Order: sequence, then C-alpha cells, then structure tokens
Amino acid sequence: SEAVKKWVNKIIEENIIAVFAKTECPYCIKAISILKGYNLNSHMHVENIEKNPDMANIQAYLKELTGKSSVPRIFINKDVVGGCDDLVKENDEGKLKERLQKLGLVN
Repeated sequence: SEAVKKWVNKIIEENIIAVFAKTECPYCIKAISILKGYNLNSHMHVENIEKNPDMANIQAYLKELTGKSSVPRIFINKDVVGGCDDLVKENDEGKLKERLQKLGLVN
C-alpha cells in the first residue's frame, strides 16, 4: 500500500516530534510524558495506530523504517530515535537535549 506509507510519511514529515503509540501502553505513556516534559507539545503528534484498520500495515512500515514493529516508535525531525528505551538512553546521556537544541526547541 502506497496509501499507508504516504499516511505514515505525512505524520513523520509534518510534525517535528512524531510518536506512534497504542491504547493503554505504559511505555508509550512514559515516552510521551518524557517528551512533554521538554515542553514539546506544540511540535508533537501522537498517533494511536491500534485504533486504525491498518495497524499491521503501519507496524510493518515502521519496522521497514526503524528495525522494529513495536510501539512506541519515535521520530524527531524525521530521524529515528526508536522506542521508549532508546529515548531513556538519549535523555540520560544528553543526546536528546542536544537533538532538541539543534532544532531550537529547547534553549
């Protein structure tokens, strides 16, 4: 499906911070909360792909893009961050803040 791929692409390209998530997902909630803690709300889009008829297609495409089909899947300025664990590593090690500084998202 070109359609599914184009829809996912639009989400990643039109939002600096793009998070693909599912319903009642602790790690999705944690990742989104960490990102909102940097006051990134205005440039964040969260897509619940479980509430979607094409969940499997979306997950397969996210795996083609990132190596994993699991949610959360996190992109920042179209770059692959990965899952919540990747986000936690970047956050603890200063990489996330550097990412956001280069985007003028954090002082």
